[PDB]
Amino acid sequence: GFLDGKRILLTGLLSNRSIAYGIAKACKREGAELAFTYVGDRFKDRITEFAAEFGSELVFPCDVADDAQIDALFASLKTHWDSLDGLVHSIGFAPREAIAGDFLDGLTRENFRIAHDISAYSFPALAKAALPMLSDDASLLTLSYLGAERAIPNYNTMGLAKAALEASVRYLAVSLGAKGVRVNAISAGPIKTLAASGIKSFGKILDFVESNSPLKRNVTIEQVGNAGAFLLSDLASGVTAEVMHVDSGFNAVVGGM
Amino acid sequence: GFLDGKRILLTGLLSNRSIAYGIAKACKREGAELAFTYVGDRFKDRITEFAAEFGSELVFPCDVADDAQIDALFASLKTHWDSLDGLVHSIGFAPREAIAGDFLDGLTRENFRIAHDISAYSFPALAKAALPMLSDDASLLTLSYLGAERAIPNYNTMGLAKAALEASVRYLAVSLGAKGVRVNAISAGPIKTLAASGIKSFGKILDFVESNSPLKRNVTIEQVGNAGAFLLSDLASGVTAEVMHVDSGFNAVVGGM
Amino acid sequence: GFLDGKRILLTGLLSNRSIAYGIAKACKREGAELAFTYVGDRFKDRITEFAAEFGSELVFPCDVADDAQIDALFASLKTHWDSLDGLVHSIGFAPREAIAGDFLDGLTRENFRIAHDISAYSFPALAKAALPMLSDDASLLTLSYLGAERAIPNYNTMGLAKAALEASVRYLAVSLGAKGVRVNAISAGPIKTLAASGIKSFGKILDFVESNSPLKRNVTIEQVGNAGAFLLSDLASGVTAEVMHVDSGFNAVVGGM
Amino acid sequence: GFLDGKRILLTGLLSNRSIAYGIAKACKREGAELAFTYVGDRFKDRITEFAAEFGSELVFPCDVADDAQIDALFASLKTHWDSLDGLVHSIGFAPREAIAGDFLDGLTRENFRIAHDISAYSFPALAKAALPMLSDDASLLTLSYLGAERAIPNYNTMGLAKAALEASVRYLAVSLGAKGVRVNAISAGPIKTLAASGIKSFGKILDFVESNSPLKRNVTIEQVGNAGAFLLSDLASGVTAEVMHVDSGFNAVVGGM
Ligand SMILES: NC(=O)c1ccc[n+]([C@@H]2O[C@H](COP(=O)([O-])OP(=O)(O)OC[C@H]3O[C@@H](n4cnc5c(N)ncnc54)[C@H](O)[C@@H]3O)[C@@H](O)[C@H]2O)c1
Ligand SMILES: NC(=O)c1ccc[n+]([C@@H]2O[C@H](COP(=O)([O-])OP(=O)(O)OC[C@H]3O[C@@H](n4cnc5c(N)ncnc54)[C@H](O)[C@@H]3O)[C@@H](O)[C@H]2O)c1
Ligand SMILES: NC(=O)c1ccc[n+]([C@@H]2O[C@H](COP(=O)([O-])OP(=O)(O)OC[C@H]3O[C@@H](n4cnc5c(N)ncnc54)[C@H](O)[C@@H]3O)[C@@H](O)[C@H]2O)c1
Ligand SMILES: NC(=O)c1ccc[n+]([C@@H]2O[C@H](COP(=O)([O-])OP(=O)(O)OC[C@H]3O[C@@H](n4cnc5c(N)ncnc54)[C@H](O)[C@@H]3O)[C@@H](O)[C@H]2O)c1
Ligand SMILES: CCc1cc(O)c(Oc2cccnc2C)cc1F
Ligand SMILES: CCc1cc(O)c(Oc2cccnc2C)cc1F
Ligand SMILES: CCc1cc(O)c(Oc2cccnc2C)cc1F
Ligand SMILES: CCc1cc(O)c(Oc2cccnc2C)cc1F
Repeated sequence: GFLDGKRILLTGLLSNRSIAYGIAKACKREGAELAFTYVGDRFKDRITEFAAEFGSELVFPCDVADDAQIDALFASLKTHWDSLDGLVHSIGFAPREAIAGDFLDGLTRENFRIAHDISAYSFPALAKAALPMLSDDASLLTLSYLGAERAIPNYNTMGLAKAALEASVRYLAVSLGAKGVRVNAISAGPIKTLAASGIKSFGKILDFVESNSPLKRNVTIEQVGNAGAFLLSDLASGVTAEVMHVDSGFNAVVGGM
Repeated sequence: GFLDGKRILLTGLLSNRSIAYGIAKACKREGAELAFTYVGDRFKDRITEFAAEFGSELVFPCDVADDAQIDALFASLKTHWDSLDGLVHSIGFAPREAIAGDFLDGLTRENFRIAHDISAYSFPALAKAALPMLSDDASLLTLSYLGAERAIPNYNTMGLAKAALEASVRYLAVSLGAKGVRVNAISAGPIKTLAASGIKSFGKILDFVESNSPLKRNVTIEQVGNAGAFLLSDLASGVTAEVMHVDSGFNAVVGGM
Repeated sequence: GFLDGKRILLTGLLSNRSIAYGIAKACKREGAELAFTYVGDRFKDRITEFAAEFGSELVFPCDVADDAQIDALFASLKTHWDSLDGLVHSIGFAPREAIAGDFLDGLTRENFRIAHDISAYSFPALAKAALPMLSDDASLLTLSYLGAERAIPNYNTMGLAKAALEASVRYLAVSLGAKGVRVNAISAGPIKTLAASGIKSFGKILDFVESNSPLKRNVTIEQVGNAGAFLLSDLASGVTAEVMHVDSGFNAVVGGM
Repeated sequence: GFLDGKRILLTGLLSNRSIAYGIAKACKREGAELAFTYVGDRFKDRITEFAAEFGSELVFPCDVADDAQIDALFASLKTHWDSLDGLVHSIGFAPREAIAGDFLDGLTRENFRIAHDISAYSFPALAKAALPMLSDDASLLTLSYLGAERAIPNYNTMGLAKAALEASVRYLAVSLGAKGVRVNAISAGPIKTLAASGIKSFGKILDFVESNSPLKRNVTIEQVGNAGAFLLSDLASGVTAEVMHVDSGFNAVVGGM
C-alpha cells in the first residue's frame, strides 16, 4: 500500500466509532506500522486490545494536559521506534457547559482555558515533543471542524479553539517544513462518535447536512480515514498547511433555503 | 457627527501612538462621549490626562487577566453611565519569547495560555460583563491582524490567539445580535506602536507592506480610527460578525515577486 | 457631511428600491455631488427625475454591453466634471434561465458569456474608461453577493460572475492603488429589488436570513447605502481590495440547524 | 492500485511537462484506464503517442471553444466506453497581453471573454456534456491557481477566470452530487510548463516560492498528479466542492519579510 514502511503514532482512539479508529484502519490497510496513546490507567486495557487488532503492541499513556506525560510519550516511543513518520492528533475536549446552549452562558475563563489547552495547544505541543525523532518526510495531521470557520449552534467555545488549531497548522508548517515535515488538518463533517454526545442537538446537525450537503450524505470515519492516510502518505508530499474539508461538501454551500 | 449621543468605553489606550488613541480621536470628533480603562495604579495618572483630552473624567482600572477587575469595571461604569453603546477592545499580550523567532522555540503551555487568555478570551469576557448595561444598538469592536489568516514571521503564538479572537467575533455576534448588538473586528495593517516593539523585525514588515500593499502605503491610527468609528456607529447597523481589513489592501495580494 | 465636495457617478439606479438609490440618498446626505447613468432612451425620463431629487442635472446613457457608450459616458461626464471622486457600480444581469432551477440546466455558453460580460467585466471596464479623469483619492465600489463565496440555490451562473467580480476588485486595487485610488465591494444581504424578481424563491432566502442572521433581521438599502458612503469617503482611506459584508452577519453563520 | 477499474478522460496533455501528464502517470500507475483529448489536427499524432505510452488508443479532438467538438467528444467516447468515472480538466488560455504587465492595460472585452470562455466556462460545459454517461461515483477535477484568491503580478485577467472556475466547482458539486458525482479542484503551485511561458517573470515567482513556501521547495507534476489521483479515486469519496492547495503550503504564508 501507499504507506508501506511508514511508522505512525495515533492519538484519540477511544472506541470503534472514533475518527482515529477510521484513520488507523485505513493506515494499517496501506502498509503502515502503528502505535497508539490513551488517557489514564483505566483505558489501558481497551487500547491494548485495539492496538492488537492493528497488529501493534505499542500503547502509551498521554493526558495532553500534562507536560510530563507528553515528554515521556516520546521518551517511551524512542525505545521502540528509531523515528516517526506520522502523527495523528485526534484529540479535543471542552467542558459540557461551554459547548451547550448560548456561547456567553457557558463562557468562563476556566472553560476557555481548558478547551484551548486540550484542543488547540496540544497539537503543536506534541509536535515540539516529537521533533527530535521526526523523519524528513514525516507528516502531522489534526482534525478540525467547520465551526472554526463560521458560527455553529452549540459549538461555541470549541469553535474558537478550532480556529486556533487551524492557525497552528499554518505556523507549524512553516516551523517544521524546512525539515521536510508536512502539517495538515482535516475538517470533518459531523460523525456520531463519543465526543459528539456533548453536542446538544447533534442529531439536528446530522440531519441537516444529510439533507443539505452536495452529496446529500454524511461522511463516515472510513471516508475521513482514507483522506487522512493520503495526507500522511508521500502522495501528499506537495501538501502542507492545508485544512482539507471531508464533509460531503457541506462547507461550500448555504443550505436550508 | 455620526456618533452624537453614543457612549463608548475604550480599552488599550496606552500612548498617543496606540490604535485606541486613533479610535478615540475619531469617536470624540463624531460626537461620542468616552470612557477609558488602564492597567495598574501606575498608569492611572496618564490615562486620566488622556481622558481629559477627550473631555472625559471616566477612567477605570482593568487587568483583563483578573475576573474581579472585569466585573468591577462595569460595576463602576454603571454608577456613571446608565448604558453603553460602544465597547472598544484594543488589547493584547504575548510573552516576548512567544512572538520572537521560531514558533516552536517560543512555545510553552504557559505562553500559549497567557497569549490566548489576554488577547482572545478577554473580548467575549468583557462582552459578557457588559451585557447587563448594553443598549439595543450597541456595538463591540476588537482589533485583529493578518497573522490570524496566514503565517507571518515572528507573529507565532499571537497568530493563533488572533484566529480564536476572530472566531469569537462570530460567536459573539450570534449570541448578542438578537439583542440588536453588533460585533466586529478590524484587521489593521502594521502600525508602529508600543506593542509593536515585541515583534522582531517589525521594521521589515513595515517596509514590505509600504512596498507591496496596493495603495503602496502604511495605514495610520487615524485611518483605523475612522473605520472603527464607522463600525461603532449606526451607519454600520447592517454589519456584524465582520472582520474588516484596514491595511491598505495588503491582505489581498501576494507581494514580493 | 463626510463626503463634502466629493463628485460621485452612480449606476444602476432603476427604482426607489434599488441598492443604488440607497447609496445615493446616503451620499447626497453627506455632502456629495452626484451624477447618474441609465440604460436606453426609454428610461431617460425616470432617471432625470431621480437625479433631480438628488439635486442633479447629470444623467448619461450607458448600456455597459456596448464599448461606445462606456467610452462616451466619460466623454460626456468630462464636459461637466473636471474629475471623479467616486464610482458606484450597482449593475448586474443574467438570463432568467441561468438564475433559475438547476445550475447545469440553465447553462449555455451564451448565458455564461452574458452574465459575466454584464455583471463582472463591466466593473473594471468602467474603471479603465474612468481612469483619465479619476482623482488621487478617488474610490470605486461594486456590489456582490454571498453566492460568490458559497453555492446558493438558484443563484447559479450569477454566483460565478460575482466570484470573478470580487477578484476584479483585488486586481483593480493593485492596478489603481499606486494612483491613490481605492477599490472595494459590498456583499449585501438579500433585498427585495427589481432584479430580485428573477431569483426563484427569493422570498424563501429572505425569510431564512431574517430567521438565521445573527441580528435576526434583513438589511435595508439604507444600511447598505450608509456603508457605501463610508467606503466612498476618506474615512475609508486605509481600505481597498475589500469585500465588505453588509448582511446582518448572515455569511458568518451556519443557519437552519 | 486505488484506481483499479476506473475509466478516466484527461484533457490538457500537451507535453511531458504538462500537469495533465503528471496526473496521467499517477492514474495509470494506480490501475486506471485512460483516454485523452487534443486541440486541432496538427497535435493528433503527438497525443496518440502519449496515449500509447499510457496503454491507450483513445484520443479525441476538442477545442472547448466549440460546442460541436465538446458534444462530439462524448458522442465518440460513448462508442468505446459505456460510462466515465473521471474527468480531468487541465485547460486554460488567456491572450498574452491579458496576462502580461498591468491588469488594466491588457484588458479588453474580448480578452476577458476569451480567458473566461476557455479557462472557466469549459469545465462545467464538459461536465454537462459528460453527464449522460457519468457513473454514480464519478469524479471531476480541474486545476486552479492562487491568483484566484489574491492578486498576483501578471496573472491579471487569468485570476478572474480562475475565481469563476473555483465557484463553478461549488455550483457543479451541488448540481451533480445528488447523482453521487464529486467535483473538486487542485490549486497548484507554479510549475514550469508550456503555458507558464506566457507569464512574465514566472521565474521570479518560482524562486520566490522555493524561498518562501513552508517546505521551501517547488511542487512537481508528480506531486500534483498524486493528489489528483486521490481526488479522482474512491479514497476521496467524502470530498467534493473542495479546492485543494498543492503548493508546498505557499498560499498559507506571508512570505518575503
Ligand atoms: N465527531 C465529529 O463529528 C467530528 C467532526 C469534526 C471534527 N471532529 C474532531 O475529531 C477529533 C476526534 O474526536 P472524535 O469525534 O473522533 O471523538 P472521540 O470521542 O472518539 O475522540 C476524542 C478523543 O479525545 C481524547 N481526549 C480528550 N481529552 C484528552 C486529553 N486531555 N489528552 C488526550 N486525549 C484526550 C479522548 O480520549 C478521545 O479519544 C476531535 O478533535 C474532534 O474535535 C469530530
Ligand atoms: N500595532 C500594530 O501594528 C497592530 C496591527 C494590527 C492589530 N494590532 C492589535 O491592535 C490592538 C492594540 O494594540 P496596539 O498596536 O494599539 O499597541 P498598544 O501597545 O498601544 O496597545 C496595547 C494595549 O494592550 C493593553 N494590555 C496588555 N495586556 C493587558 C491586560 N492584561 N489587561 C488590559 N490591557 C492590556 C496595554 O495596556 C496596551 O494599552 C492589539 O489587539 C493588537 O494586537 C496592532
Ligand atoms: N438585491 C440584492 O439582494 C443584491 C444582493 C447583492 C448584490 N446585488 C447587486 O447590486 C447591484 C444591483 O442590484 P439591485 O437589487 O438594486 O437590482 P436593480 O435592478 O434595481 O439595479 C441594477 C441595475 O443594473 C442595471 N443594468 C442592467 N444591465 C445593464 C447594462 N448592460 N449596463 C448598465 N446597467 C445595467 C439595471 O438596469 C439597474 O439599473 C448589482 O451589483 C447586483 O449585482 C443585489
Ligand atoms: N503550471 C502552473 O503553474 C499551473 C498552476 C495552476 C493551474 N494550472 C492549470 O493547469 C492546467 C494546465 O496547465 P499547464 O501548466 O499544464 O499548461 P499546458 O499548456 O501544458 O496545458 C494546458 C492545456 O489546455 C489546452 N487547451 C488550450 N486551449 C484549449 C481549448 N480551447 N480546448 C481544449 N484544450 C485547450 C492546452 O492545449 C493544453 O493541452 C490549466 O487548468 C491551468 O489553468 C497550471
Ligand atoms: C458537531 C461535530 C463535532 C465536532 C467536534 O470537534 C467534536 O469533537 C468534540 C466536540 C466537543 C468536545 N470535544 C470534542 C472532541 C464532536 C462533534 F460531534
Ligand atoms: C506586526 C503587527 C502587530 C500586530 C499586533 O497584534 C500587535 O499587537 C501585539 C503584538 C504582540 C503582543 N501584543 C500585542 C498587543 C503589534 C503589531 F506590531
Ligand atoms: C439573491 C440576492 C440577489 C443578488 C443579486 O446580485 C441581485 O442582482 C441581480 C441578480 C441576478 C441578475 N441580475 C442582478 C442585477 C439580486 C438579488 F436578489
Ligand atoms: C503562474 C502559474 C500558472 C497558472 C496557470 O493557470 C497556468 O496555466 C495558464 C496560464 C495562463 C494562460 N493559460 C494557462 C493554461 C500557467 C502558470 F504558470
